[PDB]
Formats: sequence, structure tokens, C-alpha cells
Amino acid sequence: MLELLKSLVFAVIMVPVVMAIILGLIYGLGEVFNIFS
Amino acid sequence: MPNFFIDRPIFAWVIAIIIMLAGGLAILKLPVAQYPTIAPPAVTISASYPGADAKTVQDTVTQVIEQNMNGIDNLMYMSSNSDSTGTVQITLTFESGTDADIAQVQVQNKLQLAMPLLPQEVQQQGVSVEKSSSSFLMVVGVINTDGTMTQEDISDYVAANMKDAISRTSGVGDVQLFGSQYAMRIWMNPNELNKFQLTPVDVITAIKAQNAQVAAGQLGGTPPVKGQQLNASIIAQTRLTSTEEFGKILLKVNQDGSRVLLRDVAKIELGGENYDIIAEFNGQPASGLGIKLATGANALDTAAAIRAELAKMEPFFPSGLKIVYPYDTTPFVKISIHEVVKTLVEAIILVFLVMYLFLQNFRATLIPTIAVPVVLLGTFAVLAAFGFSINTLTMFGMVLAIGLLVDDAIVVVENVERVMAEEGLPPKEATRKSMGQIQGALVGIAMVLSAVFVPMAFFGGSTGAIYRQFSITIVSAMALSVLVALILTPALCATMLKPIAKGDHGEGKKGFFGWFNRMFEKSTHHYTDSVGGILRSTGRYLVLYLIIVVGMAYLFVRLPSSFLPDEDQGVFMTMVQLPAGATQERTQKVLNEVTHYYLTKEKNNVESVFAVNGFGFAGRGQNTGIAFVSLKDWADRPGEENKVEAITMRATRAFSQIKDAMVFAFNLPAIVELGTATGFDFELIDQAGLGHEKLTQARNQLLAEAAKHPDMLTSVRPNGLEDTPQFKIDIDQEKAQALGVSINDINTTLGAAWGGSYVNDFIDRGRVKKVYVMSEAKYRMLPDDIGDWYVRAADGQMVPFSAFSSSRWEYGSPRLERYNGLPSMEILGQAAPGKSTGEAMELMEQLASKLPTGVGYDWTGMSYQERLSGNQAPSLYAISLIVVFLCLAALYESWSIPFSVMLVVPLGVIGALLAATFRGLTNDVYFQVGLLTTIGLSAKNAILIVEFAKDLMDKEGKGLIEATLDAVRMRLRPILMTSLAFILGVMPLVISTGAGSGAQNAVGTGVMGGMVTATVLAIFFVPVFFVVVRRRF
Amino acid sequence: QLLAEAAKHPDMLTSVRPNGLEDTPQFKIDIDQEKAQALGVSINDINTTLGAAWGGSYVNDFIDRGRVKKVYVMSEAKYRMLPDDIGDWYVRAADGQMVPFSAFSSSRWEYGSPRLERYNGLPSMEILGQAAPGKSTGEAMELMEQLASKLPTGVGYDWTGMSYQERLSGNQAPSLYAISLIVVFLCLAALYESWSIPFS
Amino acid sequence: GADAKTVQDTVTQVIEQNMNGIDNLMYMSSNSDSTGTVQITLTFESGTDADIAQVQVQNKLQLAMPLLPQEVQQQGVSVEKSSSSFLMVVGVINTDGTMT
Amino acid sequence: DIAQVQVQNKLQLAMPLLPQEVQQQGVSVEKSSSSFLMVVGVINTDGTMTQEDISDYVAANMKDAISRTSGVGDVQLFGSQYAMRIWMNPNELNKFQLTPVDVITAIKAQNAQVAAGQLGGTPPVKGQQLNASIIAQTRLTSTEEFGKIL
Amino acid sequence: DTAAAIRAELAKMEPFFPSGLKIVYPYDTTPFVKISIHEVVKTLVEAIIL
Amino acid sequence: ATRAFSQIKDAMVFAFNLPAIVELGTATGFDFELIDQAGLGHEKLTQARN
Amino acid sequence: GSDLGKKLLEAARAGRDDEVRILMANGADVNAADVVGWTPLHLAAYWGHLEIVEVLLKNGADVNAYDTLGSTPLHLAAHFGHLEIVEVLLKNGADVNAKDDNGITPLHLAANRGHLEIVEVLLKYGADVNAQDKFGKTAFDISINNGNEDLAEILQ
Repeated sequence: MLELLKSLVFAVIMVPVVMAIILGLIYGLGEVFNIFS
Repeated sequence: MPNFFIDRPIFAWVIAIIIMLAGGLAILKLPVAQYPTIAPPAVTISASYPGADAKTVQDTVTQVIEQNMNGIDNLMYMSSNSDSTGTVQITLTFESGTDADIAQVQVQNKLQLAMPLLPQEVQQQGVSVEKSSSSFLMVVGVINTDGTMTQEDISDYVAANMKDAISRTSGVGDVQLFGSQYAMRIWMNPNELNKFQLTPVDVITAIKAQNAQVAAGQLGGTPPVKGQQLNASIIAQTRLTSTEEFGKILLKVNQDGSRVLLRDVAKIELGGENYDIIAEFNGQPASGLGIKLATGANALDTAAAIRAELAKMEPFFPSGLKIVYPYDTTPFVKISIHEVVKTLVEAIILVFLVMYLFLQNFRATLIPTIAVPVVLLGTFAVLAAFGFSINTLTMFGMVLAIGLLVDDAIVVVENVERVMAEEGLPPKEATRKSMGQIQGALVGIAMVLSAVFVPMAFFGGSTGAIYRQFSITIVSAMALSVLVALILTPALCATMLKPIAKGDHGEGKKGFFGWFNRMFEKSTHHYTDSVGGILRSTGRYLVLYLIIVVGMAYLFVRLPSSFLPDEDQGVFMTMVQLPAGATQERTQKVLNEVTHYYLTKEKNNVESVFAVNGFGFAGRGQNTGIAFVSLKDWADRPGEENKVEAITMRATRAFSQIKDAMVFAFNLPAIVELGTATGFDFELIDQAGLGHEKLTQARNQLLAEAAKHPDMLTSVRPNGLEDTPQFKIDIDQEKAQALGVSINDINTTLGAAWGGSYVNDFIDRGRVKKVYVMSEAKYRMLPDDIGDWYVRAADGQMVPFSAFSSSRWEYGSPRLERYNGLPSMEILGQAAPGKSTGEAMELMEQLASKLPTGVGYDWTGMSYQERLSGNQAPSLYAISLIVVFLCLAALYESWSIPFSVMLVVPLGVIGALLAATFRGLTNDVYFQVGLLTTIGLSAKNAILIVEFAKDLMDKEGKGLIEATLDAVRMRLRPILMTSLAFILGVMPLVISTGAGSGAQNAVGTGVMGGMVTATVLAIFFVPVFFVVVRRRF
Repeated sequence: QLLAEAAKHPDMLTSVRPNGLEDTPQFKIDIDQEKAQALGVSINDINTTLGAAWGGSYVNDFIDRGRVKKVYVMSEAKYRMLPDDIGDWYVRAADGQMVPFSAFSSSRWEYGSPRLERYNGLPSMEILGQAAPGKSTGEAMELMEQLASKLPTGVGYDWTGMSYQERLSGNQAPSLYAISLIVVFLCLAALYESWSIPFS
Repeated sequence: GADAKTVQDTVTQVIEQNMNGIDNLMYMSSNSDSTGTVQITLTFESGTDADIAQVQVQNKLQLAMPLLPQEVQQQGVSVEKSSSSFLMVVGVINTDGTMT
Repeated sequence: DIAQVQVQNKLQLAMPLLPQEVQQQGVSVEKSSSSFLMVVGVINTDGTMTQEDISDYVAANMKDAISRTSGVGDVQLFGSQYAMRIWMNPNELNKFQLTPVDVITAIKAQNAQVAAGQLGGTPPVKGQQLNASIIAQTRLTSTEEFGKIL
Repeated sequence: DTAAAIRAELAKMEPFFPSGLKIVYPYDTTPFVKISIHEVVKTLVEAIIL
Repeated sequence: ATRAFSQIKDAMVFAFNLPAIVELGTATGFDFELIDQAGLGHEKLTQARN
Repeated sequence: GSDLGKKLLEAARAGRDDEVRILMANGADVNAADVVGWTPLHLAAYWGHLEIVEVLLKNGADVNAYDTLGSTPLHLAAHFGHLEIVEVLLKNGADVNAKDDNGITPLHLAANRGHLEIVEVLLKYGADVNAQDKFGKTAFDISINNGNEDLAEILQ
């Protein structure tokens, strides 16, 4: 009854962070392939 | 189908309920175990010839059996060991899939027909047939705090008051006892025998004649006289129970009227059958019960029942006698399974959160949370059907199937919401349209993932027995997922969702979620523009594709292989070996040093030390021993330095600087059946009757020529014992006849005195027990004692052994071994870093081709499989690729479009090869399965992108570039949703230190990296491949 | 005690009886090895004589009408009946002396079980019974479960044969109706797309 | 030539311990007589392959003959499927008194 | 596979009732057809060895590995394995007041493995440094050792 | 399959046979089976062509 | 072979080709077993056979 | 006792010339004995290591060493048929008539196993043919019983 709250905390923390990380990777690859043209 | 359940949602809810109830009943009726039956079925014939050496035993017992081991079906091989303790072990190994009962029976039957050729001593001791391919579920120990009860007394108490209960427990399949119950030991004295002109033969005969049974009949029995009114069963002399009774036995009566009794000449006691093995628990004498689990059992409830019975019986024990649990791997299993269950639930919570984050609808999140558990429970029911269990491999297949389940749900819900938003349609018609789009895609996905996973079930041996679990688990999960996406999720999206119209829901709402919609729209537009700029010149990116293929091939070649990763099961094993000619004293000194070390310099981590003397796996002799080191719980020892690998290295460092010995510490292998990662097992055989000497010469020569190739081989060594000194007693028959001595009496005296003789049975309080006559330690300990033993001639005079028996020293093998009926020597070795098993295994053949004549070779263990069934992965994966291409051609109705998908296999693969390379892993089973999972996910995303593009091009004529851009725009959202959910549900498996950390990390790394790379690359290269294929054809 | 309690219930239990045999008298014959050795006689010859003379001794086979049958050496009936008939049986010593058993043999009586029963590794006693006419077998089993509850400690009870299976038939039933009802309810809601038609 | 108390400790109880741990065992009884005759009856669950049961018993039994008197082994120990009740009872009679 | 088991479970009761001359030779319970799958002949191209010497090789080196192959069932040998064959002469036996029983006893006594025990065995004394298996009497390996039998 | 196993086994001692021994197969029923199957397969192919 | 072997004396030498199913014999053949059920002996049974 | 002597025993037993040189250059004992009384000479002869015998002899290895039961490197060299070992041992003072606790000499050993090339050397180096064992037998009786008439002629 306390480990699940820890997991939910971990999730609410990382979900947006992991999302921003993936989106930044996508933005970088997009800028790269735009430079390639 | 979906248009049949949207109008009929109660039907779908009913099917879901039925599946849920099935899975619920299954999880109750499912056996739980650490690993399934992986190792091939084997059977061990164990025999014993007390007082014999290796050659006597190999001649009178082993060869005889092996010659009558004919006519047994499905036999892969057999290997025999014959030790100087009289012990024999003939291990037969059958083809996988064989029934371990019918084979045991064929063996027991051939042996039961062969027995009359063995000497009476073996028929009298007992030749047993057991199943070998099992392991101790548990090992219970019993000790006394006070030094009153010794090893044998504890063993007797165990055999009497504890074994029968542990056997009547539920799940307990086999119960072996370490130590032997009481036995009447008769230690004789040669001086006091010659005093009365006696011999051990007289003792033997008297004991045989004065302890036996007698049938004496009845009174008034049939046929009776006419008039009998009474019948009674007669009871004549029966067996003896006490020790005094054995003391009151008459051996002789002198001319002076005196009486000769045992208690005067032979010290009688109540000891054990064998002292060869001595067990200690933290220095305290102990006894043990090894417990192998039964078929279809629950290890957890079984261990609980055992602890409950032993607790019930504790209060009825003597004073100071108590119980302990050295080897209990049940907690490791409990934790490893609880962790996977927690991971499965976290993978649902994360799906909920992700959906609420992108789709602000709660009614949308509710759907996957209902669809995924249904599929997991249906998978449990499917397993229960096919006869599978809840094990490590199955649950790790489930935690990899969750990603496919999540995708199968999220694609549907996302597309339905997308339609409802764009076209302002309501839920029912929006679902109709989305399913019209996605039906064939889901079906082709199902077929593709089947083609990707099924080919693994059809490997050979233990490798295939492992892969079958993952394969069937994931295929069942995916099939139920597809059925669910076609049956239930549409009805749920129709009856639960709410209506929205003409709005991307990103400009009318404020807060974190409005801002997130804004940012996601910006990023989607940027990705669209980038892809649009890409599609104007493609070769610039096909070249990068080729570069990535080359890089991943390089990483694949430079990645080391493996079978399974070692773990921290809460226990490990120390092996003690001594030089040729050691004893119990020195081995126990070394073991006590080991214990003092562990209990002092590892007190912070180690709890107990169970030392068994005279029991090594390389040899069951007297100069060897082991220590089962038990650790505290993973909670009371955090940190790598306090784990089993660091403990092992430190112990080896502290034990290599030791004297006159060889001590090693090692970790309990994953599956007790030792399947190494890159090692082999090479048997060097005598095909010409050369002998032990020439065969040893060839072994030494081969090891020498192998030490000269360290670039491919290393740690090459024999897995046997080297010759030791042996005492030869040459008898002369001329003198034995002159003095009137019977060679039979000579050898009977020698044996019964120095090795031991089992005479007859007696009855203790209840149970029945043996009677062993023997010399006394101080009279059978050196050659100077030989002349202290006398025999009786025919004329009556007594004669000393020294009159007719010369003596010498020689060298002889303590442990002989054979492979398939012919002498052999076992050799071990590893492939040197950077090289594989095939290269070393071929080099050893090249070497053995240069050995003396008559010497040959063969392969055993993993080397057998690896050679017979170790080159069929390419064929089955070619089958897989072909079936996938054909299914994709059917789905897209084209022979070229499928390539657009089958070119994303590398994109994810490399992401798994990088991570596993960085974190320092190998190419093990879990990695091999995460690879296929990531490949399936990538192919899923690509298939939907391609089908969306093609549907737009065909039914709307949008064009190539426009349709492709629209497809990727519509497909971003669900791709990221699935990737994020899966990455999060897996990350704990990567950041893990404790139970199951090895398998957790191996499963999680290669899929985290895989999805990370397949998400941010496939979205770019798939449009490229599609436009390429469509412009070419 | 249980049978006595049951004999007070002729309206439920009848024909109650154990499936066993009561303890019986047994005749022990103690052979004194010392005196047989003093008289040159062997323990083995004595055992063989006693066995052959009182219980029979399978010697070997023979051929009757082409079939293989046995050969039994035994004593005449009038010499095996009473414990006072023994002593008429003699033996040859090392010298040949006719030695009678009465010199080295003693006798006594005891009580012992001619048949011992165990059930699941525990000592046990089987009891067969019928249900009284008009009654059933469940009522009798209930009554017997009651009676066996007043018995001393350490004395448990169990059922075998038609009484084991019968027990299952009484415990399966609830789990068989309930499920058979649910599967119906569901099966209806599916066919008639409603949770209410089932409930009616 | 054995008193039931003997046989119940040197043959019966020496086998019964081995038979615990079989796949689908339901119960088992055992009877030791004064003639030495021993009968140990193992009843399994319904649906079991009686042949595989006989087999598993033959397997769990050879673990015990190492511990049984040679007069038991030399007389034979049979492991055979069983039924408590007779199907038929054939009788044979002489009508002319020319036999007993 | 079950018929064999029932048959042998029934024959394990009869085996004791058989003479020892039949047990020693070994009773076989095979499960096979009554027709030869195949024959495998072995010959000398150099005329060096003869029937006995080829049969011995076949038996000692080839019959045991093939009779363990799966599917075989039964193997018949078209020859005979070696054995120390001892041809008695009655006149030379009467010349020395001997009979075949004397020969048999002498062979059973002077050609025998014996369990002679260990030198330094357990339970040992406090302070023992040596352990060594004892060798007392081994089987014979040639005609020379059989001739020396007294 | 049994004859294949037997030939494979005999192919492991042929290297170790003393100078002079030679294997021969004077009675084998198995080749006839394989050949009678190959001939029917040839028939099937011929019929497809026809 | 059978014709050239009937000209051999003191012997019955017969060559034959094994049937399709060696476990099945001549087409339309019959195997018959005379049995003694009264304790007659081998002599009276030989007389009956003859 | 230093472990150097034990490693020397092991290396001689296993046939390691370089290691034996390495150890003796460090001053390792050669009179060292195993728990049964076998010095590196016994082990090197028993197993047939001529190089090791020469090495150990050059550095003062007692050729007349006797174990706990009267066995010498010559006894083993004769029993196991190591002609070169026999010759080498005698060149350096091997007592060809060494007598054990049973009265058995290298003559009886070489005769029990039919070694003529060795009996020749034993004799011509001064081996008493009439040497009786404990029971009263010699090489002549040991050759008559074993049926080696050739040896009996070599010993007349």
C-alpha cells in the first residue's frame, strides 16, 4: 500500500521528463535531416 | 466483427467476463516454480560395494550393468563413475520430450534382470534407480546446541520422526536423507580374537545364525483333526533388538567350561552405516533432509507446508535440538515473481497516466486498463490449458507482451478519438470508421508476430525448451490482444467515450495540458516539415540506412554469447579439494578455516555455513568437501560490494593464498544443470583396449597441446581425479595351502576387518536396521597392523597375515569413468575471449585427430546439443521472413510494399545492441527475445503508417507525398504513447539491484534502447522506404 | 466405544461391524541355543524340523500329468494339534543322539493381532455399516461423524470408498449450481443483449 | 512365518513411506497379516492412466527392496492393478460323486 | 512399452524359481519384430584373423553400442564372444587324484575381485595422515595367469 | 531412421578397426523402400509434365 | 534354386523371397495348432499329429 | 617441510623438467619423501622419466632410498620395464641386490613380468641369482611357474 504510491510518484515524475527527452531527440534529428536537405 | 459488437456490447462484456473467470481459476490452479523442466530427462543408477576400490567396482558392477543396458528407447548417452568408496553412478540421458517414468522403468527392469550377475554384497546393499534432472527444492538441517547428540543420533531421529512427515506433506516429491540411521556396529579386536583362537568369520556366522527368522507353523492348522476347537499361530525365535542381546551371543565354549560371548571380544555400539561423510553447521554437528519438489506443485505453498509441519513437531524434540534452513531458494522465487507482478501493474498505471496526459478523456483511459488485464488472465488460462506453469520465463514473456497489448489498445482508442475530433462524428460511427481502417492491419500484425515468435519454439534441446515458454506465452498474449481489439475495445469505445467535434483540443483549454497540446502540435508540425524536406532526396538517407546496417552487424559480431545470467539466489558454494592421500582431519581443518573466515570477515552478509565433508562433485571421496554458504536477505545487505560476485572474488583471493590445498568459491548457476556460456565438455575415449595408462598419456598430451593455443582455449583441465597411492597385498597360495589356510577365510577376514561387512538385519524400536562388523580404528590404520590380524587353519593353529602376504605400494585411479561403455577421461574448457564455442570445439577435434591410435573422442552436455541442434536458427528465421513477406503482400496486395516494413528491423535492433554493449551485457535468451519484441513493435508502427498512406492514396487519390505526410502526422501520437508507456514500464527492470537483477536488466535494457531507437528513427525512414518503393515500382 | 454408541441407534445405523479380526492367542516357542550347542544339535536343523513339522516346507517341484506342481513335507494332523504334541519331535545330534525338543525348548501363550490395518501411513480400524431402513446414508454418516467427535484425543476419523466420493458429491454441488447459473445468465445477456431479461 | 507386528514395521511401513509423493494419489490402505501376507492398496484420482500409476509405483518401490529381507524378495513383490469386488464366480461340480 | 513392463513385473516373480544357471546367463525380455531389419557382416581382407577373432571384435566393440541404438530392440550375433575356455583331460585328472569340482573351486578362488577395504578409513583415529585403497586379488587377464593356478 | 543411426554408429569405429577388418551389408531391406518412394515421386513429376 | 536343391540328399533346402509384410505369410495359408488338454504326453500328441 | 620439496615431487611425478630445474636452482630437497615414502626418484622411475632421474642424480639424489616397505627406484624401474632407468641407476651406485621387508629383489620383479633385457643387466651387474624371497622362491622358480622357459635358460 506504500510501494504502489512510490511507483506512481516515479511515474508522475518521469512521464513528462521522458516525454520531453524523446521530443528533444526528435527535434534534434529533425534539425539534422533538415540540414542534410 | 467490430460492427457486430458495437451494436452488441453485452456480448463483448460477456466474453471478457468469461476470459477473466477462466484466468482467475487458472491462477489458482497453476503450479509455481522457478524454472520449468529444461534439462533433458536423466536417470542415475547408484550402487555400492563396501570395501572395494575403483577397479574392483568397475569390473564386478559397472561393466556388467552397462552390458545389459540394451533395448532402451530414446537414449542420447550414458556415463559411468566408479569411486574407491565402492560407489557407482551410471547416469543415462535420454532425448528431450521423453517420459521420465517409462525410461526409469526400462532401466530398473534391465537392471533387475542383470542383478544375478552382481556379487551378493551389491544385491544385499541395494542398486537404486533415481531421476537425476532435479534439484533440491529445499534442504532442512537439524542440529543440537549441546554436544550430546552427534551426527548419527540426529540422523536417526530425523529418519524416524521427521522423514515420514515431510514425505506426507503436500507437493513433496522426493526426500533424501544426509546421514544414515542407527546401525549395530561391532568393532572387533584381533588380539582378543587370537587369545580365544577366534576369527571374524566365527563372529559373522554366529550373528547370522542367532538373529534370523523362523516359520514355525500353527496349532490345529489345516488339515485339522475332527474335533479341533482351537487354532493358534506359532511364534519362534525372531530378530533381536537390544545391544545386550547381541552381547549374550555365544561364539565358542572352551574345554574349561568357560563361555565365549561377543561383549568380551567385540565392542558393540549403535553407530552409523557410513562415516565417509561428515556434516557440520557453523561448527555444530548436523543432519539434513534434501527435498525435491513433485510434478505440478507450488514451491511456495510446499515450503510453507514444510515449515508448518516442522514447527508443529519442534516442541516434541529433545532438549537443545533445533531446526535450520541452509538451502532455501523459495524466497528468491517469491521476490522475483512479486517484482514481475508489480511491473505488470505499473505497466497499467503508466498506460492510464499516458492516456490521460495526451487524451484528456478519463473514459478513454478506462479502456486499456480493462483490456490489458483481460488479455493477461486469458493468457494465464491458455497456459493452464497447454500444461504450463507460472515461472521466471513465462512471466518475463508476459512483461514483454504487455507492450504489444498496450499498442493493440492504444492505436484503437487514439484513432477513434482522432476521428471524433476531426470529423465531429459521434462515438459509434467513429468507431465503425476506425475499425474499417484498422481491421486488416491488426490481423496482418497478428500473423506477422506469429511468424516472428513461433519459429523459436522449434529449436532443439534445452535452448528450445527455454524459448518455447517465451514463444507460446507471447503468441497467446498477442492473439488474445487481437481478438480483444476486434471484439471488446470497439464496443467499449462506443459505449464509454464522449463526443467532441472539430477541435484538436489544444487552444480552448488552459494549464499543463493545454500547453502540452500546444507543444505537441508544434513538434508534430516540425516533424512533418522535416519529413517533407526528406522526401525530396532519399539516397542521402538510404546511405545512412546502409551505414546503420553495417554498424549493427559489427556490434552483433562483437557481442559475446551466453546462455543465461548468473544471479544472487541468497546462497553460493565453496569447493575444497586436497592433494592425493588426504584424510578427514585435514579436510575438516580446511573447512573449519573456511567457516571461521566467512563467520568473521563476512558476518555482515553471511548467516550460516553448511559444510559437507567427503562430498565433492569432481569426486565423492575423502579428500574433498563443500560449504553451502547462506546469506542474509537482500534487505540486510545493500550494495555490489555486499553481493555474491564480490563475496566470491574476495573469498577466492583469501583462499588462493592457502597451503597444501585448493579452495574455490563460486555462485550457484542459474539452472543447477550447468549450462555454461562458452565452455564445453570433451570426452576422450579408448576404442582399442589400451588401458588407463595410455589413455592418461593421451589426456596429458592433449592438455599440453591445448595450452599452446591460449588464443582460442583457456582453463582447459580434466574433470576427474589423478591417480593416488594404493596398498597391494600379494598373497601366495603355496604357503596358504601348506599351513592349511582357506583363501576364502583369508579374504573374508581382510575385508570384514578393514573395509566392513554387512551381515544381517535387526529390529530397533520399530524400524529395521543393519548390522555391520568391522575392525577398530587403531587396528586398521597402517601396514604395521596387517601382521596383527590372524586366521585359523584346518589343523587348528593360528597363522599371521605376514606368513603368506607380501606387500607393496602402487598407483591407481580412485575414480574411474566411462562414456557409452568404453573407458574415458572427461575434459573441460572455455573459449578464449573474442572466440566462440564452435572455433574451440573444432580446434579440439583437430587436436584429437593427432592422438595415438585407438583413442577417440566425443562431446557431452551443452556440447552435444550445440553440435547436433546448434545450427538451425538461420533456417527458422528465414522461414519467418518469408512468411512475414507473404502476409504483408496479402495485407497490402503487393509484392514490393512489404519491404517498406521489413527494412525497419535494423533500426530497433541497433538500439538494443548499443545499450547491451554500453551496460556490458551479452547475447542471452532474454536479449534474443527483447530483440524480437522490439522488432514486432517497429513492424506494427510501420504497417499502420503504410496502410494509412495506401488507403489515402487509393480511396482518395491524395498523392504519394501528401498521403505519406498525413499518415505520419496521424500516427505520431500513438507511436509515442506506446513507446513511452513501454519504456516506463520497463525502466525499473534496468535500474535494479537485488533479486532477479540479471534477468531484469537483460530484459529491460535491450528493449528500452530498442524502442528508443525504433521510435525516433522509423518515423523518418519508413516514409522514405515507402516513397522509394512506390517510385521504383 | 464407537460400536457401543452406535448400537444405541437402531433407527439410523444397522449392521455396523468392523472389517477386521480381533486379537487372538499366539503360541511362542523359545529355543535355547546354549543347550542345543551342548547337545551337538544345530539351530538351523531345529528350525527346519519345526517348520516342516508344523507349517509345511516347500522342498521342490515334480511333474503330474505333464504339469509342474510342488512337493510339501509336513506332519500328520494328530501330531500338530496341541502344544503337548510337541516334544514327540526329535533331532539328530553331531553324534546322532535322538534329542527331544523338550530339552532345549520352552513355550508360552501371548495375545497378538492377526491383521493390522493402516490408512495413509497411520494405524487404523475399518468399520462397515448400513443405513437404517427409511433413512439414508448421509444421515448415518452425519451421526457417525458426531459419535467419532466424543472419542478420546488423538483418535481421528476418515471416509473411504463410496463414503469418500459421496462426500465430494455434497461439496461439489454448490459450486456446480452457482456456476451452472452464471453461465446461463451470461449466455442469455449475450443472446438478448440485456442484463435485465436474464434477471427476469 | 511372521507376526503382523513384525511385518507392519519391516515390510509395510518400509514401503508406505516411499509411496508418499505420487502424481495423483487420493488415498491408500495397507493390511499386514499373520501369514506375512502384505497388501498395500493405492487409490488414485479419477481419470488417471492406471498404467502410468502402476509405473510410478514400480518406480517408487525399487527404492525399498534395498531395505527388505531377502525372504521377501525371493518370494516376489507384485505391483498390479486391483479391484475389490468379483465380476464373476464360476463353479465346478461333479454330479456322479466320483470326486471330492 | 507397457506390455514389456507388465511381462517383466510378472517374470520377476518366476526368476527366483529358476535355477542359477539360467539367471547367471541372463534372462532377456525383448520387444521386437520377428524379422531381420538388416545384417551387418565383418570380414578380413588380409586373411589374418578368423571367425572367432572377428566375432570377438564385433561383440566386444560393436554389439554393445548398436544394441543401445534406438529402434533396434534385439541383436543376434553370428559368432561368439571370447571366453577363457578350459578343456579338461580326464586321464591327467585321474593321474593327480582330481576332478572338475577341484578345478572349479580353484578357479572361483584364485580368480576373484575381493573387497579388501581401505588403509586409513573412517571412522579413523585422531591424527591420521595417510589414506590408501587396498588391493588384494584381481581377476586374471591371460592364459599364463590361469595356468599358474594351484 | 534406425538403419541411419546404425550406419552412423558404425561410422565411428571404422576409423578404429584394426588393419584388415571390413564392413559389409549382405542383407538390407531399407534401400528398396527409399527407391520405391523415389520412383513414385518420379511418376508424380512425369504426370505433372504430361 | 529350389529345383537345383531338391537334388541334394539328406536335407530340405528351400529358398524363398520374403513377402511384403514379413509378419504376414503365404496368401491363403493356414497355421494350425494341435494341443493336449488331458495330460496325454508328447508321444500320443505325435501320434495324433501324424 | 618446505612446499618446494612437495612441488618438486609433484613436478617429477607429472614429468616437468624445466620446473624441476627451476626448483633445484632454488635449492630444493631431493631426499624428500611422500607420506608413503616415495622420493622424486621413485616417482620419476615408476612413471618413466629418464631426464628427471638424471637431473635429480646430478644433484645428490639418494639412489639407495627405501620407502616404508623396502621399495627403491630400482625395484620400480625393474618391475615396469624401464631399461634406461635401470642402467642409469646402476651407473651411479644402485644396490642391485637391495632387499625389501619381504626378501623380494629386482630379480624377482623383472622375472614376474618377463623382462629379459633387464635380467641381463641385473645379472651382469652382480645380482645374486640364488637370492631367496621370504617364502623360499627365487627367479628360477618365478620363471618356471610363470612358464618363461627362455628366462629359466637365461638363469640356467
